Amino acid sequence: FRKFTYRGVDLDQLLDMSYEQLMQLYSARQRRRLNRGLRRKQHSLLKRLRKAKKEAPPMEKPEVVKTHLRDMIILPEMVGSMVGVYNGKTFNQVEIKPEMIGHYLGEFSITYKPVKHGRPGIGATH
Amino acid sequence: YKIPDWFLNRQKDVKDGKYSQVLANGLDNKLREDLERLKKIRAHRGLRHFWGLRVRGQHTKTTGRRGRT
Amino acid sequence: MLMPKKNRIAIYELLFKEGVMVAKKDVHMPKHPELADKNVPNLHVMKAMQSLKSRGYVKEQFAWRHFYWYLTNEGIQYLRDYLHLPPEIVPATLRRS
Amino acid sequence: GHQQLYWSHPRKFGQGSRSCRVCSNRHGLIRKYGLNMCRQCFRQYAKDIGFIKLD
Amino acid sequence: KKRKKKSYTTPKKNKHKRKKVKLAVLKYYKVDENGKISRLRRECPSDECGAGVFMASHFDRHYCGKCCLTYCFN
RNA sequence: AGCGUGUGCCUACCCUACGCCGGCAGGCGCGGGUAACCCGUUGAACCCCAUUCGUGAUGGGGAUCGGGGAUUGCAAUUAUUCCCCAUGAACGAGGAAUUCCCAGUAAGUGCGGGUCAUAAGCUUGCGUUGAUUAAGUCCCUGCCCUUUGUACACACCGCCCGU
RNA sequence: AGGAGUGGAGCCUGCGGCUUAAUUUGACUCAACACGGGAAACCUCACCCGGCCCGGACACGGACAGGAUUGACAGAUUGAUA
Repeated sequence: FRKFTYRGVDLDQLLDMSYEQLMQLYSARQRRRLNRGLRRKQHSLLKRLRKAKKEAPPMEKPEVVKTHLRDMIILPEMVGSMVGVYNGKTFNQVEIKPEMIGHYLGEFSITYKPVKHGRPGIGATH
Repeated sequence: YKIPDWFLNRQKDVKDGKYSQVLANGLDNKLREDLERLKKIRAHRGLRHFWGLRVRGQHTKTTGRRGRT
Repeated sequence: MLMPKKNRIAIYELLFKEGVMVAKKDVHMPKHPELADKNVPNLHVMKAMQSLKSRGYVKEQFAWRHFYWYLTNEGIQYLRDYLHLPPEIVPATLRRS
Repeated sequence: GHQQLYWSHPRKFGQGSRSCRVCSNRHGLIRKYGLNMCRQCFRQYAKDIGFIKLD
Repeated sequence: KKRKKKSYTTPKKNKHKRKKVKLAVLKYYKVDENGKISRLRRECPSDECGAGVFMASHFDRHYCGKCCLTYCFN
């Protein structure tokens, strides 16, 4: 019937243009930091991605990674690599589709441990 | 009929761009189903929307104190 | 860690010329504009300060995020002996005290 | 020597960039008229700078 | 402020130190039945670095200076 | 109109006048100002209306839920920055208990600094409108004084009696 | 005698706790509670998590000139220059 959609633009059409065009012509926001420019020499991160994908099982999603930096969007050939959830030092294995990768914050789970809470009073007043 | 693509609330967004504003909640349902998607994907902003905690910059010091559960 | 001998000689000569050198402990600045061009980082200032503190050949005074050394006669003697400088080297200007 | 680990995030837009010119205090700094003073130090050297309590 | 019980991890971690070198023998081989000099110096076109700088021995690699020159036999 | 701030060597890190780009945050240029030299004659709050609100839950109103925005500067994440587009919680003078108020005072609002890389419900000053009210008292709350009592003097959070 | 805030609606600093990587460092009143000029995006919180160090002067004293490497490039990092 239809085909995959991502903010109005199509999947093969994602893969059509270049990375720079993908970022300049993307939807609102997420481009300004690299519009000003994210510094070069990003080759080591790409090589870590290559190593993780090689270590990843075939016909399977790439394994958890220990990255703390907010991701970006490139051609859909590789966007979808699993990025773990920072709890305090771990990276939870949660199925994050490439539509949520590169968005706000890498913690796709809770950030804090809630405290046990009693009735109003006693534990609410001195 | 000469109304610009800046004065209206269905401009291009996630999934596919929305077009045509129809009567009643013809797109309000469309703009609540994206909220449903946000809750169904288990996102921090989405789960905070589900829990009843406003996200656009709202602090919480007295909200949720009258008629809370 | 490998504190240079050439930088030490330059620093010693600069101190010997007048009697003070631009000393700060801030690390956000790698090299002071006067301290630049000669590979002089913050740690070099720190090491020189502590070595002269233990040596005692100059007396240290700290005031308003700045340091000041009191170049003594023993300091001049040790500086000559360890730098092997000629004996007629001494800050001895008289004009406009 | 600590240059390959520090300077990892430039510090020129926050309260860490401005410090008291006497005690390296980053709390309660006065930046009016380029004073770069903290309240305690400013009142300590208030008469020396030129300000006098008369109003 | 005090010890936070950090002495069980990295049990007195040692400062980085790869090898402890007295003399170089395998890198010096000028025996050609005549005693003449034999070298393998290779340098990048520049002024800061020349033939004086030493070389890391490898089966195919030429570590020269700080420019990170990569020139391999494929 | 008023107080008054503004071109910076630790740093493009200022106020910006004028024309271009757009309903919009913002970018371009020539620059004026190191200042009673420019912003600035500092053109907001207000008083008007021979046309349009009418006792709602709403054009007296805000998470007007979610999407369009972005700053010559580390990434605005329960995102303290942001110009655009209806809905709604709630309130009919706020039963106890009561701050603070002597004339340009209370109140009525806006501006400027400290905040500040953008950031004011805070705070610190400033003009901007002008009051029925008070020329009094110890009723309350305190505090001070005098006389008085004290077995208190660590001074009533004292001392001390008995089981 | 009058002009206003609340047990009358949303927002701003501090307590009974953060069994996560986490406030502990002030007040039982005026004279604590838009106060430490406290509007921490990270930088100021060291506080809380492998938080690069010898960069713990001691010439302590001794073998030895190698006493040693605070550098970046790879299963020498699943955290670009750790």
